[PDB]
Amino acid sequence: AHIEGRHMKRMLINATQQEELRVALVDGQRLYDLDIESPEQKKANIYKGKITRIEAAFVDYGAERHGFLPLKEIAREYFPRPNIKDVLREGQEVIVQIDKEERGNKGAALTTFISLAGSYLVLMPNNPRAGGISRRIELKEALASLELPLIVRTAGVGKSAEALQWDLSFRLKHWEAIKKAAESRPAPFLIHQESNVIVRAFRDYLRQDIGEILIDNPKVLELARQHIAALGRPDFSSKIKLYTGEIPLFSHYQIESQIESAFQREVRLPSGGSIVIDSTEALTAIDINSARDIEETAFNTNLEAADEIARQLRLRDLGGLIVIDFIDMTPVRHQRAVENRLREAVRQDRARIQISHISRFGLLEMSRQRLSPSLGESSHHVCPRCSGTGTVRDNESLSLSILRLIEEEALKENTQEVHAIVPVPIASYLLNEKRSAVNAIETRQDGVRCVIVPNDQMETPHYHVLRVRKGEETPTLSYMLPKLHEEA
Amino acid sequence: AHIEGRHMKRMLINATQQEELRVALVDGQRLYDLDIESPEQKKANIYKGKITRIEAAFVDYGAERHGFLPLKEIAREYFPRPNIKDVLREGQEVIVQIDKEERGNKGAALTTFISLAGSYLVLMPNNPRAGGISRRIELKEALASLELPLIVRTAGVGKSAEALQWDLSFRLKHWEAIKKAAESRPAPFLIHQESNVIVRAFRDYLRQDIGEILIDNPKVLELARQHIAALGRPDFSSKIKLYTGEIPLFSHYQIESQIESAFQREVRLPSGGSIVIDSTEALTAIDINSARDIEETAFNTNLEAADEIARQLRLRDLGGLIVIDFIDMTPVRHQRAVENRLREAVRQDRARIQISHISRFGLLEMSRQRLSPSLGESSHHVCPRCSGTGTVRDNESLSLSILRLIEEEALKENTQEVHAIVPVPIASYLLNEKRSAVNAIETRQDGVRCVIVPNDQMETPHYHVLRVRKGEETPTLSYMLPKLHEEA
Amino acid sequence: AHIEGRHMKRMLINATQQEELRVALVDGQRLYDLDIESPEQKKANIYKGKITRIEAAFVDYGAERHGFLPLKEIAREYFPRPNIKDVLREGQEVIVQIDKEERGNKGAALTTFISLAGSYLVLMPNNPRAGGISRRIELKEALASLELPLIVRTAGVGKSAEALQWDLSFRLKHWEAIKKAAESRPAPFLIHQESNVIVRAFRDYLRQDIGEILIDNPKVLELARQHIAALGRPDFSSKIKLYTGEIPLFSHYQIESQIESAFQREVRLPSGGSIVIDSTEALTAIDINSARDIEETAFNTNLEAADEIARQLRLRDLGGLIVIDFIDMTPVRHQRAVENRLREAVRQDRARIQISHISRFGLLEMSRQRLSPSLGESSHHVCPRCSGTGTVRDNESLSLSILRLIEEEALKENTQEVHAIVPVPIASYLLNEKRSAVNAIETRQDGVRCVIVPNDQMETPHYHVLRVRKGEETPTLSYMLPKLHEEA
Amino acid sequence: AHIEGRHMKRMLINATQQEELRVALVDGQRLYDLDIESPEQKKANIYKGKITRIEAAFVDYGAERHGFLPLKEIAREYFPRPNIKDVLREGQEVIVQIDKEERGNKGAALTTFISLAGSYLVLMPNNPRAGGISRRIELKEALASLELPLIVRTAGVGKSAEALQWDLSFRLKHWEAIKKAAESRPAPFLIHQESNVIVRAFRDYLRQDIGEILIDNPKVLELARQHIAALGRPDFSSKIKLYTGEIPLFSHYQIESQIESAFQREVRLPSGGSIVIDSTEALTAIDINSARDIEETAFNTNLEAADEIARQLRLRDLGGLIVIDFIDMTPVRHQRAVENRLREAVRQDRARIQISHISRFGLLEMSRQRLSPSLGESSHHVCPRCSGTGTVRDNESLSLSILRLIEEEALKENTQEVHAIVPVPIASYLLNEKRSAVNAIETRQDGVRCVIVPNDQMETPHYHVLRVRKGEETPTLSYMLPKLHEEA
RNA sequence: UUUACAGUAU
RNA sequence: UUUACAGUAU
RNA sequence: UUUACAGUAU
RNA sequence: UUUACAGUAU
Ligand SMILES: [Mg+2]
Ligand SMILES: [Mg+2]
Ligand SMILES: [Mg+2]
Ligand SMILES: [Mg+2]
Ligand SMILES: [Mg+2]
Ligand SMILES: [Mg+2]
Ligand SMILES: [Zn+2]
Ligand SMILES: [Zn+2]
Repeated sequence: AHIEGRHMKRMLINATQQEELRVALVDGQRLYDLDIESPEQKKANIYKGKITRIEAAFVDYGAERHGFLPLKEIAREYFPRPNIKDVLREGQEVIVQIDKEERGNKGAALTTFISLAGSYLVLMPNNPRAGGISRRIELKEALASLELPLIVRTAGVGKSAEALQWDLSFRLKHWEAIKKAAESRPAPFLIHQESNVIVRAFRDYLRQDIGEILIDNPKVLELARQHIAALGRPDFSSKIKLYTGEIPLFSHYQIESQIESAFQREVRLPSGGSIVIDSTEALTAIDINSARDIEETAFNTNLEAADEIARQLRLRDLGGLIVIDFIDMTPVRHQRAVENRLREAVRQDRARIQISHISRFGLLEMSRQRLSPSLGESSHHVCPRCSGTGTVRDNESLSLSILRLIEEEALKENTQEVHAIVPVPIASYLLNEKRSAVNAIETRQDGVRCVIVPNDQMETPHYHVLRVRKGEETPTLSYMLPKLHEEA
Repeated sequence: AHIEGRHMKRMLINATQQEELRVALVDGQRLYDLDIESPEQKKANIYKGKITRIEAAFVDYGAERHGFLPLKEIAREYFPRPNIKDVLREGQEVIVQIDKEERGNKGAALTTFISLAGSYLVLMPNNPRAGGISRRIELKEALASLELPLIVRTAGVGKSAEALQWDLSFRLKHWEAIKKAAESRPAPFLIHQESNVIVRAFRDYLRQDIGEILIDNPKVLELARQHIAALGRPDFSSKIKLYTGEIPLFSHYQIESQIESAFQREVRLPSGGSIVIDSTEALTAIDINSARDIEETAFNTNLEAADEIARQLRLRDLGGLIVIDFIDMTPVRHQRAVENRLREAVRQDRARIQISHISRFGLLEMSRQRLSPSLGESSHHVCPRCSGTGTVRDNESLSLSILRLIEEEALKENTQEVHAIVPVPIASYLLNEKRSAVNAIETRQDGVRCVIVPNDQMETPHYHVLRVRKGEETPTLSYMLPKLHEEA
Repeated sequence: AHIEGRHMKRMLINATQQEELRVALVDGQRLYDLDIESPEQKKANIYKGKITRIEAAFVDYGAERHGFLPLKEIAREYFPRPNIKDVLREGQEVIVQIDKEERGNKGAALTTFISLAGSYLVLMPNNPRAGGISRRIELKEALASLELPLIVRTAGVGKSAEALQWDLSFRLKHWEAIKKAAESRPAPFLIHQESNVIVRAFRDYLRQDIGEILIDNPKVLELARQHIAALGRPDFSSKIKLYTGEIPLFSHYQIESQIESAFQREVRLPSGGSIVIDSTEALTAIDINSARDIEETAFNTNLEAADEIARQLRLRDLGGLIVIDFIDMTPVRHQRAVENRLREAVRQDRARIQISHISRFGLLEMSRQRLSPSLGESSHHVCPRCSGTGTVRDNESLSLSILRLIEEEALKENTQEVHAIVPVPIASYLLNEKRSAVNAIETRQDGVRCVIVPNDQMETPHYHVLRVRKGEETPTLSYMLPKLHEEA
Repeated sequence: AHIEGRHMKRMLINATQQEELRVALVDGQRLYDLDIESPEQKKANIYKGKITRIEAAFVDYGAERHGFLPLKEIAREYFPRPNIKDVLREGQEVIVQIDKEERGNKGAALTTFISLAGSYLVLMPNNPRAGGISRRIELKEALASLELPLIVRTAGVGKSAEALQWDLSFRLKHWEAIKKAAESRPAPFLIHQESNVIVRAFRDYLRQDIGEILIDNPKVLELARQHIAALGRPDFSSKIKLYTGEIPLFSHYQIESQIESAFQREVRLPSGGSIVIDSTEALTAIDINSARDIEETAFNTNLEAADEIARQLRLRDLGGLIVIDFIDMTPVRHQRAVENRLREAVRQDRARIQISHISRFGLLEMSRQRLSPSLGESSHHVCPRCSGTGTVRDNESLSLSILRLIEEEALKENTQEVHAIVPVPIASYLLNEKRSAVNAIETRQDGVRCVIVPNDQMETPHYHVLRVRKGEETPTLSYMLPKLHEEA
């Protein structure tokens, strides 16, 4: 029955566990955004940067891996439709910010347009081209009055001009202090570290509609206060209240299950059905099942599914392409209701999203900007049994596979023996079910020994086949082979 | 450099392994379709069928699980835009064929329109509505001449009218024999079993362009011959030749690697880049990476990628929705080249496909009809570490997770102890890194014992938390707990 | 340099661990006897006893297992060189004490001569035949003065006659209370439970030379006091002192290593060499090695070895036969020095010992009475790898063994298959090194399948061979066999 | 019912398995001696030997380990009651034979008295002091007639003087060839390798009472013949017969179970009871249990037990001291019957034995000369769970043990953390049952972290405790510790 | 294997 | 496999 | 623990 | 976060 406005919106900060600081936005008991931080974020850090290798170009900002820099992102003041081999010389030093953190193998997006975020404004020092209103918001007037050689945040709504000036200045101080520690050293160095998860919250998530800001630990709270004030949000001060229940905070507000759902592949919807979220090389793919009038059911579920998808998108910090497979509905009107629901349900999201109509296949494609790395990238690792595939090849299939591999290697001229080192049950199978087979191979391709040793240090999909050439063979024992061959 | 026509197209039948009979269509050494059969296929089997429960309706054709029957698929002669609660009464007997085998939880598609496949025709006894030309093909004339109260196959091209009559008859005999063993027994029984993999090949894949039909085993070959003749394909007889190389057949024709590619998640393309195939609840998703002029590269790779996708679609018997993420190309002309390539490259496919333009997201959606079950369904099983997800949740994350679960259970009124039974390293972590935590819980929620026993019979994601109520507790030993609790 | 008398003898009671109460007699820092008790001793308990089955006779004193009763141990008053089939009728009730606890399979020694231990006397109510002096000790006179229709303890030395009377009485009270709860119920019941480890100490180990009695816990201490007083040892009261060091008691007195030595197979001697204690079905066997004048060395070491053996005998509570293999010495005089040393070194032992001369083989046999069960019986369990033997049969030996077993079973008429289920490396070996072998068997003894499945749930010595008769065979998978056969 | 003489005595040679050549002496179907050889024996090999270090003295005869040489065993001709520092100078070369192979840590007995074994004589070239009759046997006369500057075997009984001369010569040839390849090279070299297991048999075990010599393989048989002839035993030739049953040789003669008994700890006796053989640092110890007139039973069993012990002594090649614990018998006459039985039953044994009367403890000590290494030394290895002890310390005991160790290490000044790395269930126990304990330690001995990580790469008795000093600590994870510490 | 050697010592 | 069918629904 | 008991026997 | 940016490229 969720209607925005009915209940309070609190920001719950849970800081009783050293190893995972947690910030929830909750509306009533509905978790609608989560942020965790563990002893950490590198986005928005600024660096003195030396160009590595134009081939836009790559960079050494000090990290184990160089960063990526787009021609689009080079500056006017840093430029001594042209080719980059023109504006920037190798080894050339330049001020650099991180737009996108390191994902998989990519370095990072860096930009020489540098942006500075405060409570109410965002200085764009390195560019006048971009600046103006929060597409979300008397201020066009208050804006002009300001000095400069920038943008106003969704949070200036309830404030005057001095405050913007108060902000605008502090920003500048930074900018100055910024290009000063830049004119004062070698090139490959960190200049500015982004604020931590609590600051960021206070800076970026404090709409006027945030009722309270609860906190489960005193030390932090205190830290919290100083953070507000220093942050120019004096008003909120009264709002920060220390929680002291025996029952844990996120638990009292009944949001831990919801936090967990961020981690499941399936997520149950209100009326019963569910969504399954599956990630893949290319894209994330969400699918949708009904629970128990048909046409109705399909509609209603898809509607729930939209709302949920919208928040899962956020909790799991999901970025890039996303392909949703809504239940199929005949009435075109339904198809629009549903896309609309979706658009509606993602309006609060801070990330740029782009949605799109249900295809004739019943698929809906969308895209959501990478704000930060996702759950799965940052709190999961690739299942090391299957190596991402989520399946394991049945035993025979694999065995017969291996058998063939064995004969092939047996065929090569100059072969003395072949050692197949393999999961136990494979060995069982090759050495019973397929005994004759292996025999045949051995009688046929002649004086070639086929060793197939079982090995409990292996599970099925993994195995090795080695080929031992006439000459190189030893008097080793079958079961001693795995260790002998441990260097491979 | 593959140009259709250059080289011979042989059908390689590999039957030297009892447990996996293998039929390859190869063009030169290019594998372009594979069929494996293991001591098996249920599609096209016919049954006497008793209606279970109208709610189209479900069926008992004898299998552990009832089958699905669409109103669309009920007959005129079996009907004693209306509702099914009208045409078919519960328990009612009716002739039934399988359109689609059992997938996951679904029963099967059954149809009371029954189709009978021979070399040149397909009798549609139970319906005159559908019949006519192979959209792939003097015969419109040869067709009419026939008796009846049906369709002509892509293979009638090189034959006369008597042969169609010769076929047409044999079909009818069957039809008769069909509804006779149907009028002669109870209802829940198998009537017709589909032919095996070799017959099916000969029946369905012998275009005039098939040069030879090689075979690696004598017994089968002989069987093969009788299969041709009985199949009314006398011409091919001369074409069936027994292979006798020491080197295995599929190996001599260098197609085993290609057969294997059907099983990898990544598949390298000619010029270097690759495609990654990822399956998911909803759909399969193929992604495409370049290897090393940009615009060129992207184009050329996407082109290779199309060809490959087309054959992988076939080797892996992939069905349903498929979403391809081609490398992104600016020139719209390229986007059409690529979709076209794809269409071209899938023309030979026997399954109905539907393709579609590259979306503004760079995605291409397509659909390919389920002919049979896919590799992954039929020769893989769900990785039992991760349970499909392809990831495992990092240790702390999981632990902290468990910790919270523990406190929560500790809170419930009437609790005496809580036993967390968990992977070893979780236990390590909860009992060192998080010792104080667990302590706190215990001192706080009072005289409540928190047992956290490590267990080597578990890997990380799996765990148990049990709650032992005041009264129900025992004097068991920490490490004895897992077994005590083995009934859960 | 240990001379008895030099340093204090304290009794250290260590009771800071709920699960193991520990009482050490230490002389200086030399541990010279240890007693542990864990939440326990059954010796000296008294029972109402019903005769089970004359065949002396067995008994039901209530325990899961009946007890053993010697004709020698039946009474005059309980007797309604004769045969027991005479004195005691089946089911006959009689008062019963435990002389020896349950060892391995034996029930227990029970006696109808019942003995009652107090600080200074031992009432022998059920017999006047035995009574008199502690062979270890004015009292022959003090003894007579007493009433009666009994023995004086080694501890009466420093006391008068009233105290013996004070003791003598309390004893009698018990005796009376004893045969009263005996005349007041069915037969199969416990009558008297022996005191706990602390009481027993105070009762049985408090010679006048015990300086202090330290204790590491207050609650127990207090309990301790009441135990002394109730025990009629008022004098010692001043002697009981509570220990309060941060450093653990047994640790401060540097005796924990020595306590541990009770648990090693090897035990280093002062001058360097060592003794190895090995227990066996029959007897314990101690062996003795020198460390680095020969004749000297041998002598001196054997001498150390004697002292040590004497205390190990005690710490490990070793009973029954013991065979020591001293280093060999030519000079007969040495052989006597050494036996004597031994006799000397075991004089303090409370158990009856019998020693004996070094045999011509250099062996010394001795015997030491079972006071209680030994370390190894009470804090060890039979190594479950080797099953007592302390060796594992090398792999080939075992394999070849199994191979032969396999052929044999293959030979039996009416055999269809033989399944060898075996440790992995055995399987490796049988299925590579011995492949031809297994082959031969199979080609020879005909159409008989030899399945040899590796199994990681087994280590080498354990294995199974099953024989599957014509008829009883299944289509199971090689590696599925272990589970199929798990009922055996 | 075994009476020597009733049945044939055959020598069964089983040589159908490359990896274990087997020679059985069987009387009827009673195995009464076994010899196995695997692709091997070093006793009786001769070497050129360089003295390493007088301290008799040690030697380098080429083996990884030097050999032991007794003053008693130096020669007259090699001597340039005195001290060895006199007769033999360091580095001095001398002819050397192996009396006793390498056992455990000992090198080997070597002797400069060299003995040469043929069918009928034994040349003692390097000494005239020793020579004469087989204490087991017209020949005193035949002996004298011989030339020389030696002993007659138990096998000369049925032969003349020429044969002794024929032998005597061949021996000499060897002797000459011996000291020639000795005068013709450096010092550290092998001179003579002892014959293999089949030769040795034929040479040493062919009494006239050996009926047949069966053989299960043709190639070997043939080899066998040439071995006889070359061995001067022409008579036996007719006796060597090739076995050709499908049923394996040792199996047909029903002796495989008996061969196996050589490997069990328990061995059932005819009438039911059994003997348990237990080996130990010092000595082997045999114990004896009855099965179901008492006095009778005890006697009869002990008698069986004697016979069995006698043959087990042989099958298991048992050497050194042996202590038998016969069932106890009152009648002294019985005690002599039994010792006598034993003496009788070991008369055939080739090794020197010395027996002795039953002690007052009921123990019988005996000694049997090491002919070769024993089963357990040569086909077993030390159980690696328990490390010889045959027991494992119960869990708590071990844990509490570890706990104490932990506190102790916590106490040392300059300690930052202590890591206990331990079998899983220990960790369970220390971290539940003993949680407070570990807590206490930590609160008490202050800011000292006690890490106790469970580890599945360990079983209970093994564990590690490390102490990490202020300074040397890291930010490693609890469960990452075992690997971090894997270098220890 | 013979007034011996067997145990035993490295 | 033919104004079809392919996806889709259990 | 005392002309004893200790080993030993189930 | 403002005719933008979001996807996308390493
Ligand atoms: Mg769906
Ligand atoms: Mg996946
Ligand atoms: Mg891509
Ligand atoms: Mg010794
Ligand atoms: Mg042992
Ligand atoms: Mg015994
Ligand atoms: Zn997985
Ligand atoms: Zn063991």
